[PDB]
Amino acid sequence: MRVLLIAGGVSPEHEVSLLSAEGVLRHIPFPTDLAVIAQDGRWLLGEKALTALEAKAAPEGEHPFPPPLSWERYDVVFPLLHGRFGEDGTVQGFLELLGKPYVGAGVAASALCMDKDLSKRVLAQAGVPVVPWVAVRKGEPPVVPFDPPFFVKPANTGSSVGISRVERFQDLEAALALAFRYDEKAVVEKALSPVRELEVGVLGNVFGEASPVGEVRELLIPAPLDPGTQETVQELALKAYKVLGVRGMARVDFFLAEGELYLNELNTIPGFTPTSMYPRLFEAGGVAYPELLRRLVELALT
Amino acid sequence: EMRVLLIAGGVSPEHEVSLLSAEGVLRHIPFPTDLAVIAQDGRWLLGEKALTALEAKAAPEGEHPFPPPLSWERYDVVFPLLHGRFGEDGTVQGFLELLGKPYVGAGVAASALCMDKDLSKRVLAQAGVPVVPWVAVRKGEPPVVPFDPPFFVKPANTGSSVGISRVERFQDLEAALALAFRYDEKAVVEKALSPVRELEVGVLGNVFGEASPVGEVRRAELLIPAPLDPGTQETVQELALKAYKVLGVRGMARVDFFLAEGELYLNELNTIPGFTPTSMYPRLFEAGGVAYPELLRRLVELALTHHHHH
Repeated sequence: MRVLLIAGGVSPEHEVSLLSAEGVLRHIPFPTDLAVIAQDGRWLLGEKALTALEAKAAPEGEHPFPPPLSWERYDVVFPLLHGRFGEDGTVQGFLELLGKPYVGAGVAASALCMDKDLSKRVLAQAGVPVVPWVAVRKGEPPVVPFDPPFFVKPANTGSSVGISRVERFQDLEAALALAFRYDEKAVVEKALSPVRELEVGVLGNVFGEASPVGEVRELLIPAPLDPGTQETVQELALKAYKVLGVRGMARVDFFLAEGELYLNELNTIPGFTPTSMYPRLFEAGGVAYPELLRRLVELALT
Repeated sequence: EMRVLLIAGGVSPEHEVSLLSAEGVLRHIPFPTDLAVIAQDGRWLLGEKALTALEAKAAPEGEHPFPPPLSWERYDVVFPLLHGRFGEDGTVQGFLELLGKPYVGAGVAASALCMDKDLSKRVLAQAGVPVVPWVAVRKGEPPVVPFDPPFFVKPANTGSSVGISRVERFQDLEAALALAFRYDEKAVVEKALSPVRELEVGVLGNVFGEASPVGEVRRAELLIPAPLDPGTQETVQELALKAYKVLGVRGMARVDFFLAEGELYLNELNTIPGFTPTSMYPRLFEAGGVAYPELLRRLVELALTHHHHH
């Protein structure tokens, strides 16, 4: 059972992608070689990939995509890439055409969870509560039916680049301009204030099991929630996970404001440093970090 | 100095339809176009082997396993003329995104979404677009259907009418809910309408597209334009554009509608429709003042406008 791990990436989260790879390699129970996508698109293989990892960065690669990798040697690919060209279904489509079982969500689930607009429409239709939002498409002036403060975001960029907290309606045009530099579609979310940020991990194919609830202030595991709020968070995570058809894993971020929950975002490739939120959430749930990785590889083969 | 790579064939059950559309596109496309054929075994046929395959109308075996050893740098646009799974579902689109190669048609998210009968209905219903009542049934979770038979049972990501069965009584649901799970881990159970008129509309453009006249299906007769009350024609077109806009489709789509008696329902969006010179989507825009060569030209130009200027 040979496992391929892909890390790095062209996204602004290339640095944290290599840090997550360093953690998986140490504790993954399977033989695992490392391949790295440098920040210029070209890949690094072999010991050249290990060289990029021990340096925590890789600004330039050697082989253009697709690389001369021996895909038949591996049974599972672990795409540990964050954001565009990682969590958006492009890599997953290349792997589906390779015929390789891989860790994480499929093409549809990755692309949908990546789109902050289309994911909310699916969830809102399935009864899952989400933050009030409106999509704005480039060239089309916006109709925002709610008052500031807003969050203006590119719908498919991720990595929090191009996001604007908008306090005045007159600042909206400049916020959409900044977002449209990264995507053709933008979202305008009602900023909840004050608000608590809750995160929960899911593990499984479609029908998943929820981790304990965490809270971001440091990370409080378990979060100090009343027992009814805690169950509803885990219930809404598993429901969204099911409706969207996520496979492998997801970190489901929620907002809690005035006793009301709002699903914010599903992250299909969360941080995976032994100190990141997703693996620590399942630690407190009784799933050891190496055991978490075995479950991820085994779920790919099913 | 523009050159197009046309990919056709595919592993999906629509393999022969894809080749039939490639011949039609190759005959009239106004660009130097090289043809690549995906065989039914997933292996690629390149060069004159691809053209030879186009004459047999069926390439079950291929020579090169994925990825094909093509010189991607000699192609400015890829035209994925593949139908169904591993063609319309976003996989090939995502590979072409990673290549930095402009391509015709819907992107990754729109292709995966429009192919999922369950998820596209959820987005369209959330937008107000009318859809036939349905329920998703996943492998294991027992079937909880909120309505009574008759109901069609489909795979959620079916290429074209593979594993679909009309169910007149609930006793036959389990057998129907097993021919569908041979092709997809998720199924849909839609309320069967009777009687139904099938209406189809072509859309062209990136996100904000233009609609063709509406046609009707009854081999199969294509009534262009469809014998419809005048408000019903403009509603079907506006309902195709809004759906096109919400899903963020690029390049093209053939939006199919149901008409029971007076009740209008959007059925499914087809991001890579059939493209023989006589298929509905070319015939639709043919009646709209867009000749088949001009239709192909704008499709190629719409791919270049998005990748280089958007």
